[PDB]
Amino acid sequence: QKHRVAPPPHVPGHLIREIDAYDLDGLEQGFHEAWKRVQQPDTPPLVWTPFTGGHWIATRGTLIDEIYRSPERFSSRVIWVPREAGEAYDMVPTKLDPPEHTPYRKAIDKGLNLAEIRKLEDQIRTIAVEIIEGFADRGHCEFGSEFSTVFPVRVFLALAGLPVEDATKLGLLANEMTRPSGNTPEEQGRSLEAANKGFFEYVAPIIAARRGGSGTDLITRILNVEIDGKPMPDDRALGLVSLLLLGGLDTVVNFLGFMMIYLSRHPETVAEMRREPLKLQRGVEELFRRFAVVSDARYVVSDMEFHGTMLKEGDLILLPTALHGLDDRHHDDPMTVDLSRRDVTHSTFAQGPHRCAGMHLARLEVTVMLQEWLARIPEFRLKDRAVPIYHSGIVAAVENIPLEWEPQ
Ligand code: HEM
Ligand SMILES: CC1(C)[C@H]2CC(=O)[C@]1(C)C[C@H]2O
Repeated sequence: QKHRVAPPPHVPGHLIREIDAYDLDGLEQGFHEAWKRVQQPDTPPLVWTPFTGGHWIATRGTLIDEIYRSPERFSSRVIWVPREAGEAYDMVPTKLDPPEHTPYRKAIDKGLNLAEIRKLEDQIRTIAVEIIEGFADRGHCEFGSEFSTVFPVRVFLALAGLPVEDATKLGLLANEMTRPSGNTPEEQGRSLEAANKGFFEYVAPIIAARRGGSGTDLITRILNVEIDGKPMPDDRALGLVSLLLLGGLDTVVNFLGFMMIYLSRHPETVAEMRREPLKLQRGVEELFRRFAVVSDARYVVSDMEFHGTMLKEGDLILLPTALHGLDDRHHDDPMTVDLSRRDVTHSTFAQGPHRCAGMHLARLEVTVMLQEWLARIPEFRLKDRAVPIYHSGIVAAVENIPLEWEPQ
């Protein structure tokens, strides 16, 4: 049973579209495919759905890019739908606009900048190799449970100086953050609230212990960056460390599954990567263009007209980042991975002040994964008649990816 809200007076009927971000029409055929259905050749750049509490959806790449770049007009004070979940959401600095956002992003960048990330390459590689060598000779694996949900999680927990045995409870919190349970805005609000509380509970003692700490881990490094010449307050720290865990554990995991499904169905593309190692390295960004997973929102700051549509202060606009990288108006044949594509522009990492702090880590993880995978499992296919199971929400997910190959 679908929960509908009535449209507010300023939304005209001709812009209404019944789109459910948490269970997209056509989702069974794929998350990206399902979002692509929304983007028909004549659909308005902004449409409004009565589902998920009622909100706008930007349907074209340049709107998504522009909105992300314009925090003075589109605020991060709510970035989740439904509104109830967005209001309960308590992560730092994603809830902040500049200038409040700025010193916290600086602190994060101390830990996640490209030069710091580069130092991590061999640890990441070691982790990838160990996992791959566990099944490489077997000739088959369930990629989701045996790799994609394992590799990035071990990478991040090691980097964060946390026990790997916490992976399960943290993954469960992550699920209810990005894909909250419930068939009602209030239910989803409550699911998110409880998940966000679980993160704060887990994170509090770690913060207490590592303040002024000597540890070399990501959390200690970032925690002890001063904010305006003072220790980071408790309220902000809780939201900050929770966000690190959330990004580190429930992004790359999902990205990898979508990517691998595609690769397993395009052996020519895999062959190219194999034969030209530089095509692989330089081609990773094209993968990020093609396999966006995040759909989040911004809060309309003032009554305005935007791309010919009237918006009211407080309106939420969902930004399905897949609709930038896959916009046929930005990229010819957007659904094909072309490793040589010169223009790979996308909003997979969003834009503006909040542009993904973890993007260097994400790029390295994927680059290393592909290098060590192809070295040991050069050819592979999706099992005959296998059907991956897809989930849509603030972050997309996919499971059931049985791969098969002839051991080399
Ligand atoms: C496939 C990989 C990833 C994707 C697609 C992705 C996507 C995004 C997006 C779209 C945003 C902007 C959210 C918004 O403000 O509306 C973001 C921000 C952020 N991400 Fe990533 N992310 C990925 C990996 C990571 C990783 C591994 C981390 C490690 C901690 C991370 C940490 C962060 C942080 C801390 C922010 C907030 C930055 C700020 O508000 O200034 N991300 N990410
Ligand atoms: C939307 C995000 C992917 C982004 C901000 C969030 O809350 C995430 C779920 C983790 C971080 O990387």
